[PDB]
Parts: sequence; structure tokens; C-alpha cells
Amino acid sequence: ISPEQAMRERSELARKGIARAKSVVALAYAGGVLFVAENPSRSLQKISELYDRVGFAAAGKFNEFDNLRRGGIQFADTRGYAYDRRDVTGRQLANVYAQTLGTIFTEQAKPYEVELCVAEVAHYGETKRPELYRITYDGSIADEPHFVVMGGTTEPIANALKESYAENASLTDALRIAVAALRAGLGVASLEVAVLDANRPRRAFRRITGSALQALL
Amino acid sequence: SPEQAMRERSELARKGIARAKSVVALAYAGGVLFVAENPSRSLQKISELYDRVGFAAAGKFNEFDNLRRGGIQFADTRGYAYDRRDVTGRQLANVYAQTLGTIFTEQAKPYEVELCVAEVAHYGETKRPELYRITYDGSIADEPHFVVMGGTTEPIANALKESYAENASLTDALRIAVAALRAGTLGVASLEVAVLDANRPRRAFRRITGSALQALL
Amino acid sequence: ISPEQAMRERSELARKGIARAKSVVALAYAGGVLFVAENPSRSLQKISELYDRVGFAAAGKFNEFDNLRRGGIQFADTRGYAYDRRDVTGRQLANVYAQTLGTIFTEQAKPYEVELCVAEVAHYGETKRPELYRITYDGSIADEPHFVVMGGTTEPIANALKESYAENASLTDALRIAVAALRAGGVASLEVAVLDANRPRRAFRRITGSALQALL
Amino acid sequence: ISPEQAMRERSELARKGIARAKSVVALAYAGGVLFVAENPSRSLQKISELYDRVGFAAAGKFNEFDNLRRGGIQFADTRGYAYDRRDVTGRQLANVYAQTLGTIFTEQAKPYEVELCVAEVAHYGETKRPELYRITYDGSIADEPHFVVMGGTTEPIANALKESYAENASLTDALRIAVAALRAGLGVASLEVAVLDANRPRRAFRRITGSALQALL
Amino acid sequence: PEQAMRERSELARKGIARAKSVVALAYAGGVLFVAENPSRSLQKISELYDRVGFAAAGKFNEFDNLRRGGIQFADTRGYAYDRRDVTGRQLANVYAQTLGTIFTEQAKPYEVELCVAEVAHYGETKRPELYRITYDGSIADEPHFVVMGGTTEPIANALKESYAENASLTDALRIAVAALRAGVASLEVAVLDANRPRRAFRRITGSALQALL
Amino acid sequence: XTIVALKYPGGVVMAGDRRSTQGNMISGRDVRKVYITDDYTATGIAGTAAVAVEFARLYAVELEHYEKLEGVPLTFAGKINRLAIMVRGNLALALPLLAGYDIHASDPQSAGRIVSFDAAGGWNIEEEGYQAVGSGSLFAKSSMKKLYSQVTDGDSGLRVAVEALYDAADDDSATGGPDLVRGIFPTAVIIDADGAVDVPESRIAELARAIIESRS
Amino acid sequence: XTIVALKYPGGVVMAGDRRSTQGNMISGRDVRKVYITDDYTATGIAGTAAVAVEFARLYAVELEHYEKLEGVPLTFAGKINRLAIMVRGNLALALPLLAGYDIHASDPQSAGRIVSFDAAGGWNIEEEGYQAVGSGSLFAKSSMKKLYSQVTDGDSGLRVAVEALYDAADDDSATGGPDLVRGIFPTAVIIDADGAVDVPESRIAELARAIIESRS
Amino acid sequence: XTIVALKYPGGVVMAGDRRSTQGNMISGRDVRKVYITDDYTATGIAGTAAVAVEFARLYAVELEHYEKLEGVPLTFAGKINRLAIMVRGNLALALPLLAGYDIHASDPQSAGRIVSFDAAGGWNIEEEGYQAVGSGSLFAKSSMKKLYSQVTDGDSGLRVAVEALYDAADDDSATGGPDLVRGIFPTAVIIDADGAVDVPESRIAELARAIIESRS
Amino acid sequence: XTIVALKYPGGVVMAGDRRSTQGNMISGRDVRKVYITDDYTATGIAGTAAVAVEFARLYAVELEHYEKLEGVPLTFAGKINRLAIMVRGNALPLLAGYDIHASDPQSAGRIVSFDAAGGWNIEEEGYQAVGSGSLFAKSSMKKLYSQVTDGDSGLRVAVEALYDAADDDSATGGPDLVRGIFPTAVIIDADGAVDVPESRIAELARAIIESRS
Repeated sequence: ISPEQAMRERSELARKGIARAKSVVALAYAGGVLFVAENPSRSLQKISELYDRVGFAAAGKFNEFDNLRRGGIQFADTRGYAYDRRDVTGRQLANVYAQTLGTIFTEQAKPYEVELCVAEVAHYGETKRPELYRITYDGSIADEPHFVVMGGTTEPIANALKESYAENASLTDALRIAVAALRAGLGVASLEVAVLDANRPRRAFRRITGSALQALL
Repeated sequence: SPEQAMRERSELARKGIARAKSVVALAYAGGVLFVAENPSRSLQKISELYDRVGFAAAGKFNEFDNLRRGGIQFADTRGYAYDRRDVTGRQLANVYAQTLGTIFTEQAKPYEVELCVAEVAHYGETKRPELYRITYDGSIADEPHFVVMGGTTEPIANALKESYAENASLTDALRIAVAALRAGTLGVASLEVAVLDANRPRRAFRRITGSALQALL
Repeated sequence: ISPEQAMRERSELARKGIARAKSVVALAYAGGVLFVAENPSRSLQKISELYDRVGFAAAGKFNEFDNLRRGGIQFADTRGYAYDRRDVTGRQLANVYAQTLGTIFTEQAKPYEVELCVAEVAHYGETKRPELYRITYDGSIADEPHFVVMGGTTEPIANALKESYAENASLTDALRIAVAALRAGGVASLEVAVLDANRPRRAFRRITGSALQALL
Repeated sequence: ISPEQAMRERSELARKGIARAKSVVALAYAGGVLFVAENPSRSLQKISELYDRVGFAAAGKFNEFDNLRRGGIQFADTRGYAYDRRDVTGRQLANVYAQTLGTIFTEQAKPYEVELCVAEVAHYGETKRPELYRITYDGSIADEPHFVVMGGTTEPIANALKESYAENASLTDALRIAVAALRAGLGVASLEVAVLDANRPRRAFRRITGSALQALL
Repeated sequence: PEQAMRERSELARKGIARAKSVVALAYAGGVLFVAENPSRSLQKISELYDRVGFAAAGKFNEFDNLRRGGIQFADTRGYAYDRRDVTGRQLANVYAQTLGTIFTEQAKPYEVELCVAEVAHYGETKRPELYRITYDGSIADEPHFVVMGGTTEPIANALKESYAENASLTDALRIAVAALRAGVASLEVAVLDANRPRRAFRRITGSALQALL
Repeated sequence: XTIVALKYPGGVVMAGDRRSTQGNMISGRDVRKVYITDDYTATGIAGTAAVAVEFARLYAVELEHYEKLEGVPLTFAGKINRLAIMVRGNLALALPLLAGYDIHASDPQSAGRIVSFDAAGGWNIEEEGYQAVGSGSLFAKSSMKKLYSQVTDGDSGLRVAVEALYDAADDDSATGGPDLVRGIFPTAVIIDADGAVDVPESRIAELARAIIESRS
Repeated sequence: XTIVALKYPGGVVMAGDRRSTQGNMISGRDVRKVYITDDYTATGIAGTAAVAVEFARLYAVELEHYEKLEGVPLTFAGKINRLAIMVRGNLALALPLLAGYDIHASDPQSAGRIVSFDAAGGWNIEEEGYQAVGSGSLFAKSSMKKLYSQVTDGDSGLRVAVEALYDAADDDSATGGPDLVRGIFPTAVIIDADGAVDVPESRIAELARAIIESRS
Repeated sequence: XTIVALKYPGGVVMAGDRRSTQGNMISGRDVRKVYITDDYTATGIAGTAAVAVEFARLYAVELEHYEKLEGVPLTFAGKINRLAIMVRGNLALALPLLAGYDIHASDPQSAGRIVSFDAAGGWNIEEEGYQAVGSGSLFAKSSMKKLYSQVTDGDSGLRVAVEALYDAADDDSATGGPDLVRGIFPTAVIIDADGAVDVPESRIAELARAIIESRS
Repeated sequence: XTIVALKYPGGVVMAGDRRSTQGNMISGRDVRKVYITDDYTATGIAGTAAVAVEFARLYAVELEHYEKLEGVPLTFAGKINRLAIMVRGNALPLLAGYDIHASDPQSAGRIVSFDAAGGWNIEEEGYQAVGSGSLFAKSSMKKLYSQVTDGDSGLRVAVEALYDAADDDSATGGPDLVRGIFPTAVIIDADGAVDVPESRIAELARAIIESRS
């Protein structure tokens, strides 16, 4: 059974499922990382905390990425308990996601129709540039320095960001640049917003909802 | 067809390696030098394995990192059960050959990787550095001077066949390697460099980063 | 799925891989058995000791025959420990390799691209003619009385030996007849070793460096 | 392909491998059963003792029939120990081989390229006619009363025995009648000879080699 | 999926058609088994349990394996419950499950056709039972006779006319020998004798067999 | 309780008492301890009704199982072997006594066989003519010792066996004597070339009543 | 009980008594404790009839099993190794005494072998000429110490073995002496270059009679 | 045996005696019990040479294993965690004393760390300045209690550690004093911002001689 | 029983007595307890003939197994590690060896012992002994060790230490002049491990005895 053939059809099945789903954007700003996703749902989340300085964002089939979300928290909590809280990093989680997705694609019947983003900010009182990793349906991992765009039609959103992005932008500015890029290919009702706030003492993940979000939007 | 499946699997792998960035490993006066085109701060293609043994790879990260970890586990287990001297480059190269060979023949997809295992002499001993490269199919080759992996290898290999000098200094060997790479800007920001320094008493692996790497450039 | 077809394609895949690899020659001489292989490598060995009077030589894909070399050593040590050192024979090891290769040829996705030679000389102070076995990729075992040729293009090397072979050739003579015979298909390119019947227990002896030049 | 076919492809695969191999003859004489085989080898045996009054002979691929020889000895020794030595019989062993070959022919990828003969003589001081069984590659068992011919080109050798077979013929006579037939379709250097001697108290199998065989030829 | 079943069934029918024939019939004193068998040691008819018998046609190695399996089953059941638990239905049922599983899970289906027969216990009056179990696990309850192996139709038709219920031993044997053709060195014969105290299975061989022919 | 077995010219006889106790209390007066296991063997266990019957049933099943599977009975050695395997497997308790007649032995007169089992589950072919197991075994053996010379056939053999059981009861409160009031007597099996047969109660009653009148 | 073994020039002899006891009670007068296990070996166990025969049977099966599988018997060292593995496997009790003849030894006159097993299951090749196991072993060894100088061949060796068993019975109530009333004598096996043979009972009877007449 | 550890401004020092005893008998005089485990840690075990070195070796392998896998060393808290896991895994014996320097702590003068383990396998970060384990630990701690005020740097810290071990040996026969006849002295490790280094035997010998001179 | 080992310039020597006892009874007079395990090592166990030979055989197989698999022998530290693994997995051996890879050849001799808990110990005091006569042997070597200047004087001290062990411990066997049985010994230097001839041990033993009378 042709390996070429199998591998191309599986890639297509996955790419199409991701292209059919809503879009997510993750970008580096002054106070950390900002996650913005098109999400009409009030209960089915696409963005989540993983560990203290590490966040998660995904696009694709919910049941598939939530399984991964849950699994990542599982892996993170076990590692931090068996070693120290500082062992848990984005690189480690991205890596773990890469092995998991790679195995699914290689081994399961249908590949996961997901695209993941793992981000990490500095520990409190430290100066380290935010890290953003893109993990794709086949286990490919990419280290992006500025932004990550996942799901739907990525090209017009990616091109809109290359132009608008500017390093060390404030929260309000970064949000608008992100909401604008999502319109290239929407308010409180159709959005999910969260930040990995580097100024938080331990848990960097913070959700920006309701009246507080309208204020910055 | 058994004959056709093998050629396809070979092609799938060869294409994935050709698509990735390049790595060069070469013998010099003070040991072995590894130079890779690596923009990423946190994802590494070069690593320590054991006391005088080093690792370098090209291809799909998730796959070669999994092998890097397996090699470290193997080496640590061997050195503990026997003696630290049992761990050799030959041994590690052999283990990678068995592992890659098993993956290629028996998995639904071969690994899109090429690996180089290098070894220098123990402190105060005179032994010529050894360099082994293991391929996606489990083929192992003993190279006496240099190893080139990933991307378009031919122009980088030919550039070295010409510019390669035995017993070259650190500064000279680095430039000959960076040139060779450039053929296929390449500053500190885009380079991952390390040496297996034979003058180190136990652990030969040393990373050359930041301001210290600028000086030798 | 066609048994006749699958069996022919697997045979071809193996044959081609062996034909692509460097050549090895194993022959009987006065003091025992002599192994000579084309090997540019200083660390990746094609010839090896198995047990006290038993030797190993292979041609093909390294990772595959090294796995078999290790497996044969594991088998031999386990047998000799559970029975006596004399239970380990060339016949036994060749038989085990035949079962192993035969099973690989049937159950694994890809057959092993190897050809193996197991040789045995007499115990110290005994007179028994050297035994040489050829084990092929499919599990076929052949008892050869004079020489075994494996890997690459075997016919010109095999025919070169059929003519140049002397029953009780000396070490120096046997080596030249073997090196000459390879050329029909020096030190930095050769791996040489003997199963010396005059050694008290361990017959396997590697002939390297200055000592080998002296015989060439 | 189809199932009627598969079974045919296998018969041929098997029949061809047996036709390619050297020939073996097993015949009843006065003092028991006589086995004669074309065998240039001094160490790779085609004829063997199984149990006290039971013998084995085979033609085909060595690795395959030796595996069955070993399997038969294992079965016989286990049976004789769990019941009594008299439980082991030719017919019993000839049925075990039929079940084993039949299972190989059906459930394994490649049928065994073998043809087997199991012979049994009477216990000491008893009068029972020698029994000869032929077990073929597919698990077919045939009860032959006078002789069994296996391997190579069987038809011309069988006919030559018919012309020269005499019941109750002496050892010397039976040997010549057997050697002549093999020749039709050879000395101590190229022959394996053995008898199941009914006059032996317990172990009937006796090898006739060297000078003693010359003295009979 | 449909083709596979058809092909397999066809393969099975062929091997059975290539083999010698067996006949099992009800008579006055129990059940009678008659088979074409040149061999002196490879048996096609056997005892299973006290009142239960076994007869088969097809590939020897395959039906002997089933005979052995049936004896194992019967001996285990009788020990775990009582000797009366073992019946023809039970063994046929077990053979049906076994052949059915083989037909569905192995590469090649068994080239066999089996007959399990049962007579009454001593001093009881129950009509003999005869079961035909085929290669696919189909079980048929036959009231008078069962014909297996070879070319069954001419043997089955020859019995349909000449069949007398309550026939004696000598008469039943001749009607059976006369229907297979449609001697002692070309036959295997046995009865499930309902007049036997415990073990009903009795082989009729040699000089005793010539008499009744 | 007591089981005795003795060889006579032409065969063997095995007899057992009928009592079962729970401490000093009589819990059984009708226990049958000796059972025919095949056409040529019988077993006896100096234990409860259930142990004696259950063992015999499992053993008889095993012997007939072999006969149906293989077409022929096990040889006597094979029967003892299967029994030993069964006894050693139950010690993973009272020990069985086997009485048999080897139909393939060359001398039919001495073809009778007695096999006992020791505390560790080891078998023992008896060569002295008789044996006994159970709490009254020594009294039975010492009685047979003095009476054995009177054994010339099946009947004088049976008589000696009944008298040994009577002596066991006379000295061991755990072995039951002949009960004239209830008409309960020891059971017995006699095996010769024609096979194993249960001795009729009326022959035992007659022997027991005569031993009684004679000692009165 | 007592089993003795002694090396004579060109051979080895092993002898065992015939008694079995249960406390102070004589339970056997005919126990056979010494058995030929292969053409060149014999085992003796100072235990019950069952332990002696069962151990010997399993050992004999294992030796012949190897011979049929491999085409040649195990070397003597391999025979000891299989016996040791069997002994250690039964421990994890009475220990065997192995007597043998190494057909492959250089000097045939001293090719006789005696191997014993200690409480922990360890083997020891006896180098002093004789050994004994069992409850009368010390008495037998101390007797052989004084009589061994007379062992110049197989016959004198058989005579001394019998006299050592006689001395063991004379001082240890658990060892049986020659029984002239019943005609029961120690059993023995002699092994030399022509193989292991059972010594005829008539030969042991005359030796026992001469020993008795001499001490009278 | 006794191991002591103390914090000085800028680092930590750990020292151990050299004796080993099998009851009242001196079985060792050169036992090394303190080993550097990574660039900033050292472990000491008040046990045999093998327990001390085997533990240190396994712990050092684990720390370096993490560094190679993740690219950075574990934090100090993670090093203790891995040590605790290893200790609890061995208890389901003598307990580890860990000395270290946290290179990530804000105040370098107090970055030295001492961690002990109780009988149940529980870790304890010592905040009183020093700790000791072993049979002479109470004598060593009571000596350090009176001398600790003298610790102003690395040298005086080392002197106090050697004098604590001297006091342990003076009151506990299982702890070894400085042996002037053989030139054997306590071993010691010193860890500061530049890493862990073995203290030269010559420096310990001078401090030991000054302590001996002072007590005289 | 007693085994002794001592370092001499450029070498090491190991010797062992020949007795075995069962309580107070002498069960053996020719027990060999010291065996060469590879070209540069020997092991000695103060136990029965079987324990000493079986342990040595398994250890010898393990050292040669590694050499054939990896092409080179284990380093000395690796040989000790495999021995320790073997001892912990399982009365306590004494290992004597020569490190062909050490810097100074005169001092390359090695002695490794094991304590009750299975812990290894490299001995740096010059000698060591194990067994029931070990304290007597060590106290004897303590006074005689300054006389060791070479291979031969080492062997004499080793034999005299064993003599002293037997003189004070009834479980260790002294030289038996009646039977001609003497302690066995192995000597190891740069040229490898060799069994010391019985004739040389016998001579040293006679001179020790002559000197004491």
C-alpha cells in the first residue's frame, strides 16, 4: 500500500478539516502573549492555561483538541510534581504535542483535524522574550518569534499581521491589530480572549471577558 | 509491491530531509565541531550524548529529538551497568542504525531524519576523532573528515572537499564550515554551534553562543 | 495474495541488496579457516568470533548482520552455559541462523539483505577437517567443503577460487589466493582474521596492521 | 487472488522445492527398515532416530525438516514420559506431522518444502510387519506397505524399485536394490544410510557409516 | 464478502467430494456405521461417549482433530455434571460451533462432513438420533440415514428406496454395502449397540464381519 | 480404616472395611472404599466415602479417556504413571492402593500387581505378596504375614484378605469389623485374566461369619 | 539407607542397599535405588523407591533427549551440569550420587567418575576414589578407607562395595544387610569402556555369602 | 561512622571520616563517604564504601541525565526532590546528607544548602547552620554547637568540620580519628559560587595536626 | 575455609585452602576455590567446590560475552561493577586482578572484596582474606608483608598466611604431606593470569614447616 499515497490523503483530510474551522491568532506583546479566537460559544473553549507560564490555543475539531488540552495539563502537572515547577516549559509541551500528533497521524485511522499553539512568557521579574510554537496535524513543530495564525483561511490573516505587527505593542493596541487581522479572512459575542500576563506572580493565564473586554475593544 | 514500497518509503524520507535546514560536523585540532542553520533558541539539533560523544541531526524535530532522548537513556543505562568507557560513538551509532532500521521497515512511516554521532578521545589520549552518520534506513557510514546532513547536501559537501584542512584551528574550522553552509547571512542569531572539546577532562561537549561566538566569526 | 509472486519479489529485493554490498571470502587452509573481506571501515566489522572454535562472516546490510552476530553470540553463550562448551558447533549456529533468516523472510515486512558464513575448526589437538556453512537470506543452508564467497558479484570470485584452490595451503599462500580472488570482482581496505586450530581455546585471531602487511 | 488458486500456488511452490532437492528412499527388509539418502554432507543429516522403534527421513529444505525432526523428538519424549514408552508409535507421529504440515500449509505464508517419512519396526521379540508412512507438504498421510520414495524426480526411482524389490531381502541385498534405484534417477562420501534394526533390544536406530558401509556396498 | 463465502464453500465441497464415502443408518439394535476404508490404522468411525458415536468423511488430519476434541469435551462434561449430560445433540452442537468458527476464522475451511449418532440407554426405548454437521457449521437432524463424502446423490437415492425401518443387523449391513457401490479389505464397520450395558460402540472386524455379508 | 491387597497365583484381590469415624464417633457403617477403575484395575483409599469414590471416578475417567483417544489401553506402567501424576497433583490426606493385573506380562500367574503410595506421593510396586494402608495396616500386614503361605488361589486369597481386615478391626477401633446385626461386611474386588469383578456380598458374609465361628 | 560408589582402574562401581524405613518400621525390603541412566552413567539416591526411580527416569530422558536432538551425547561435564540443574530445581530431601565413565578422557584407567551433591545442591567430583550417601555413609566410608587398597580391578571393587554396604548395615539400623532368608541382596551397576551394566544378583549373593562365612 | 556539613559565609563544606566496622572489628580505614555529585552538590552517607559511592553515582547520573535531556540543570528544589524520590525508593539502611550551593538564590553569602533525611525517608532543609549523620552525629553536633561562632569563612569552616569529626571519633568507636601512623585523614568537599571541589588531603592533615597539638 | 590475596610489585597473587566441612566433619580435601576468570582476573570464594566453580564460571562467561559483543574487554571498574551486580543478585567473593590500562605497572595489581550486604571494596592496604580463617591470615600477613618484594616472596607470604589460618582455624586445611595436597594459587602480572604449579606451592610449604620445627 503506497506510503506516498496514504500520507498525502491523510494530510488533505486534516488540512480540509482545519480550513473548515474558525480562526485563532496568538501574538507577542509588551506584557506577554495575547490569544484571540473567533468563538460564538460561551462554554466550548479554544484557549486555555496549561501550566504557570504556559498557555494553549487551538483550531480544528473540538473533541480532538480538548483531548489534547486535557492531556497536556496532565503531562505538565505530573512533570512539575516529579521534578520542579520550572521543568515545565512551552518547548517541552510543544514537543510532547509534536510526538502525540505525529503518532496519531502515523498510527490512528483518521489524523487529528487540529493545529495547536503553545506559548510561554517569562517567570515573574525575569526578562525573556515570549516563545510561541505551532504544532501541526503531522507533528511538525515550528518556532515562531512574533505571531501564530491557525485555522480557517490562514494566508489573508497572516499577511494582514506581517504588515500591522510591531514589537512591544501595548494590550489595547495588540488586541485591535489581532481583531483586525481576523476580519481580513466581530465583538464580545463572537470572541474568546486571554493573555499570558508576565506580570502575574505565578499563574500568567488571565481571561479578558465581558465588560472588561468591551473596554479594550 | 515490496520493491516499490521500499522505494517510496525511501523517497518520503529523502524529501523530508531535503526540505529541512542543513547541518555540518567536522574534525579539527581540538576535537569535533558542529555547526547548524538554526534560527530557534529553544529547539536544538546538536546535543551532548555522553562524556566524549556528541549528537547532531537534520530533519523533522519531533523525530530526531525522540532519538536524541533515546540515545541519552541508552548511554546512561550502559555506563551505569558497565563503566563510563563502554559508551562509544560506534556503540551509539550502531544503536541508532538498529532503531532507524526497525522504524523504516516496520512503521507506517519512516523517520525523516539523518543523524551524526561523533566521538573524540578521552582526556590525555591520542585518538583521531570518529564521525558516524546514520540514515533514515539504518545505513551507517564511517566518515573520517566531515559529515553533511539535511537540505541540499551536494554543494555543501563539494565546498568542504575543497576547503577542508585536517588539524585546523577552532577559528579556521568554523569559517570553513559557515562558508560551506552559506553555499546551500548566517550570524549568531541563526547558528547553533558546539564542540566536542578533547581538552575537557570529562564532559567534552561545549556550546559556543552569544558574544563568544561573535569573536570567532 | 499470491505466494509465488510475493516470494519472488522478496527474493529479488534481498538478492539486489547483497549484490550492491562489498564481498567476503572464507576458505579452509592448513592451520584452520581464513576470512578476508573488503572493508574500508576501521570500526564496522564484518568478521567476528562467535564461540571458541566457531567464527562468523557476513555480507550485506550492516545493521542487519550485526544484529544476527549479536544474536548468535547470545545463543552460543546461553547454550554453552546450560550444556557444555562443546555443545556449541558450527552446525548448530548455522541451523539457528537458518531458522532465524527463514522466519524473517516469512514474517517481517522486508527480508534481511544478508548472506552469512559460519565456520568451525577442530578443538585443540584433534584432527577434524574445517566446516564451512553458507546461510542465505531465505534460510537455505549449504555445507561447503572448501570455500564460501558472499556479497557483490559472486561468480567471478567463485570461479577464480575454483581454479586457484590448494587443499592444505599455508597462511601466506591462502591469503594471496583469497586477495587475488577478490580483485576479480591492501591493508587500509581489508579486514582479515583466522580461526586458528592451534590456539588452545579461542581460535579466532585478527590479523591487522604491520603483521598483515608482512603477509601481503 | 482466489482461494482455489492460493492452494494451487502453494502446492507448486512446495512441489518445486521438493523436486529441486536430493532424493531419499525408505524400504522394508528382513531385519527392519532401511533408509538411504543422497547426502554429500557429513554434518547435515536427513535421517534420524525419533523414538525407540520409530525412525525419521526427509527430503526438501533442511531448515524446515530439521525443525520438524526436533519437534517430533520433543513430542515423542513428552508423550513417552507422560504415558509410557509404548505410546509412541509410527502412526501416532505420522499423524502429528500431518496436523503440523497441514497447519503450516494453511496458516503460514510459505508452505514447507518438505516430504517426510516416519517408519516403525516391531518391539524386541515381537512379530509385526514394518510400517512406513509418507507425510506430504499439505498434511496428506499415506500408509505405504513396502517402500517410500521422497524428493527429486520420484517417478523413475519408484519404478526401478518395483523391478528390483524383494520382500524379506537381506541387509546387503536391500541396500543394493535401494542404491541402484537412486542411481537410476555414489559411495561412502556421498551417502547417509541407517536402519531401524528390529533385533535391537530397545533402540532400533543404527547408523551404517565408513568402512562398515563400504563392506556392504 | 459474498464472494468469499461462495469460494470457501466451494473449496470445502470439493475436498469432501474427492474423499471416500461413509454411511450411517438406524436399525433394530441401534445405529450402524459403514465406511469405505482400505487402511487398517487410520479410522473414520469412533466411539465418543457411552451411547454416542462418531463417523466422518474428508481430510483425515482434520476430522481426527475433531474426534479428539469431541472426546475431550464429552469426558470433561460427564465428569463436571453426570454421564447422562453427554448426548448426540450436545456433541453435534459443539461440532457445529467449532466448524462454524473454523469456516469463519481460519484461512481454509475444514474439508470434512461429520455424523454424530446416539442410541438409547440400556433398557430404555428411544428412537436412534443421527446428526449431520457440515463444513460451515450447519446441523441437520436426519431420522433414518446420513450419507457423507464422495458423490452422495447416488448413495442417498439408493438408500431412499431400499430403506426399511426396524431392519436387523445382517439386513441393514447389506442395504448399506449395496448403497455405497451405487469387501473386508475395503471397509470399516461398527455399531452403536443399544443392548450394550454401558458402552454401546462395538467394532465388527475380521471373521465376524465376513459372516454377515 | 483399612484397605488390604494380596497377590494369589493367577491374580489379585483387594478388600476394604466399611467404617468412617469423626474422632471417636462412628460416622459411617457403609462406606465403600474399593472401586473397579477399568477392566484390570481397582483402587482403594483409606479415607471417606467421597474421597474414595471421587478419586476412583477421576482415575477411571482418565484411563478410559486414553483408550478412546488412542485406541488401546495404557500399559500397566502407564496406568501407574497417570495415577502418580494424579496423586502428586492432589498434594499441591489419604493415600491410594492400586490393585491391577498386567495383561501383557509374560507370566500370568504372577501378573497380579499391587502399587502403594507413601506420604510424599511416591509410588511403590509391592514385591512381598501383599500390602495394606490405613490405621489398621500394621495389624493387617502382620496377620497376612502369618497367613500368606495358605494362599494358593483366588478363594484362599480372598479369605486371607477378609481375615486380615478382621484382625485390623480387632485391634484398631477405627477399622470396622463384620457387622452381623446389620448384615454389613467388607467389600472386595478380585482381578485375574478375565478382568476385575466385584466379589458378591454373600461370599464375604460367609467368610466373615466363618472367621467369627472359628475364633469362638 | 546407604549408596556407595568407588573408582577402580578402568572403571566405576555403584551399590545400594534395599531397605526403606518409616521411623523404626521396615517399610521396604526390595527397594532399588541405583539405576543406569545412559550408556555410561548411573544414579543412586538414598531415598524411597519412587524418588530413586523417578529421578533416574527424568535424568535418563533428558540425556537421551539431547542425544537425539543434537546427534551426539553431552560430554561428561555437560551431563553433570544437567544433573545439577535438575537437583537445584527440585530443591527450589535426598541427594543423588552419580557414577560414570568419561569415554573422552585421555587416560581410560582413571576415566571412572563419581559425583556427589551437598545439602545446598552443589556438585563435587570426588577425587579420593570412593564416596557414599545416606544414613550409613560414614560407616561405609570408614570401612572403604581401610579396604580401598584391595580395589585393583572391577571384581575386587564390587566385592569392597558389598562389604562397605555390609558394614553400613552392621552399624546403621536404617540400612539393610543381605537377607539370606528371603534371598535379597544389594543392587549394583558396573561401568567401564564397554558401558554400564547391571551386576547379576547371583554374583552379589556369592560375595555376601563369602563375607558372612569370613566374619563367622 | 560520621558525616558533617556546615554553612560558612559564601558556601558550604561537607566532611566524612574513613572507618568501616563489622561489629567491633575495624574492616576499613580508607573509606571515602563524601562525593561530588554535580558542579554544585555533594552527598555523604554514613555507611559502607559501596553504599556511599553507589548512591552518589546513581544520583550524579540522574542530575546529568536531566541536564542533557532538558538543556539546563534542575533547580535546587528539584535536585532535592529527585534525591528524596531515590531515597524513598530504596527504603521500599543509612541516610544521605546533601550539601549544595544554590547559584540562583538572591543572597550568595547564605546560598549554601544542607539537606538531611530522617528514618522514614523525609527530607529536611537545615536552617541552624550545620548538621551531622551517623553513629557519632550527636557528638559532632554538640561540638559544632560550641564552635560554630568561629566560622567566618571557608578555612575556619573547614577547621570546625574537621574538629567536629575529631570529637565524634573521640567519643564514638565507630567513627575514625585522624591516623598519623598511616597518613589517613577525613575527606572533604567545599562548595561555593565557583563550584564543588575536593579539599586536598594536605590541608586536612594540617588542621588535624593543629587540633591534636591544641588538645595536647 | 580461607582465601588470601596480596599485591606484590608488578603483580597480584591469590591462594586458597582445600578443605570443606559439614559441621565438624571433613567432607573435602581437594576443593579448588580459586579460578582464573579472564586473562587478568581471578575469583576466590570461601565456600564449597560448587559455589566457587559455578560463580567463577558465570562471571567468566559474562566477561567474555562482553568482549565478543563489543570487541574490547571491560575496563577494570566495569569488571567490578558486573561482579557486584552478580553478587547482589544472588559466599562472598575475593577478586584479584591486574589493570592492563593503569598508569603504573608495578602497582597495577587489584584486590576487591565484598561485605555481608554485597558491597564492593577496593583494598588499598596490600592484602585481604575471606573465610573462617581470615582474621588469622590477615594478622599473619600484617607481620610478614614487609618481606614481599616480588612474585615469589608474595607467593611465600600467601602460603604462610594460609598455613597460619589452618594452624588456628580447624575449618581451614593445612598442607597435607601424607596425600600431597596443597593450597592452590593464581598469580597475575602484565603477561596475564597463570595457575601456580603445585610443585612450587609444595616447596614453600615444606620450608614453612621446616622453619617452624
